[PDB]
Amino acid sequence: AVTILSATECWDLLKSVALGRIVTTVDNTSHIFPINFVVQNRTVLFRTAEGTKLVSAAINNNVLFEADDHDVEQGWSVIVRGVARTVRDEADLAEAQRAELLPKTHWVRVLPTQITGRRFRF
Amino acid sequence: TILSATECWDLLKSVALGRIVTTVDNTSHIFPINFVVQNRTVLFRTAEGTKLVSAAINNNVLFEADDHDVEQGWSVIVRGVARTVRDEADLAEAQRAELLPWTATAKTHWVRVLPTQITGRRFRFG
Ligand SMILES: Cc1cc2nc3c(=O)[nH]c(=O)nc-3n(C[C@H](O)[C@H](O)[C@H](O)COP(=O)(O)OP(=O)(O)OC[C@H]3O[C@@H](n4cnc5c(N)ncnc54)[C@H](O)[C@@H]3O)c2cc1C
Ligand SMILES: Cc1cc2nc3c(=O)[nH]c(=O)nc-3n(C[C@H](O)[C@H](O)[C@H](O)COP(=O)(O)OP(=O)(O)OC[C@H]3O[C@@H](n4cnc5c(N)ncnc54)[C@H](O)[C@@H]3O)c2cc1C
Ligand SMILES: [Cl-]
Repeated sequence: AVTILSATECWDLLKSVALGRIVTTVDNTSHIFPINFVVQNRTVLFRTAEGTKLVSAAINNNVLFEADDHDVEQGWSVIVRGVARTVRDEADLAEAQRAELLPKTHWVRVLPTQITGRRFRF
Repeated sequence: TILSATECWDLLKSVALGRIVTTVDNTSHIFPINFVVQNRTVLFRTAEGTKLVSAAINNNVLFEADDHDVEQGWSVIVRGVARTVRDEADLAEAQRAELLPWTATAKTHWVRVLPTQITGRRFRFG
């Protein structure tokens, strides 16, 4: 049947889950970084630890974001292609502070150039 | 906290959903897959005519799976090669696997991620 998901459904499915992965890529070598994230107005907000390779690999680079969930009947997944941008604006920073993330430190947003979703049938 | 190999391979057995990550010329793709662990290998089934087939099989792939509660979480990353199951012993082991069933296609295409490296981390959020 139909398994392609729409944008409004993709962004809300991402909010049902607290854990996703950043995927960075250089030439033919890629890295994956599990992150705790929240969705804010079609952006993927997460917080990054200083001096870690996630900061260097992602910030101001093209990245992949992925999150998924499943039950015994069906599963879904959402992929965001975009760019990781440091939260550096006053209004950007105030919005990031309203985020109910899991319990100095830098905020980062994945700004989407495309978002896609699939549902998988078991 | 860095995790040993024996913790990673067991932690992988605690969850049924992981992701294959394939890479070609500065552009990655990611494929969520239902999987089980069999003798330090990552077993999964592939749907025919799918892009996962062309992208992962016989190429170097990343495999990742994770989990978390309110306090802490973990993740495991496997670097290896995806190879199809082409052997009566391998085939017999793959058919005992506790994998989620899907659809009326009795078409089977067993693939294993043969690990070249496995690593794991524990994370706290503090
Ligand atoms: C459940 C969970 C949630 C996390 N949430 C966040 C978050 O919200 N924000 C954040 O900034 N970071 C988070 N992390 C950490 C992040 O995913 C990476 O572990 C980290 O960015 C790696 O930085 P590093 O400099 O220590 O890597 P390095 O030490 O330079 O990495 C060396 C090698 O270790 C391996 N490795 C590194 N990290 C992992 C990993 N997580 N799992 C498996 N192998 C790994 C890779 O093979 C890598 O090549 C989380 C990790 C986990 C497990
Ligand atoms: C929960 C879950 C479990 C799955 N388990 C398995 C499994 O065990 N075995 C298996 O063979 N397949 C599994 N799949 C499907 C697997 O991800 C497909 O191989 C993948 O969708 C690519 O198939 P395709 O050739 O039709 O994609 P294409 O048509 O080649 O993809 C075109 C574009 O669609 C987008 N896209 C593709 N797949 C996804 C996705 N999953 N989420 C978001 N965007 C996507 C990408 O942007 C991609 O560039 C699962 C999917 C989900 C959601
Ligand atoms: Cl400015």
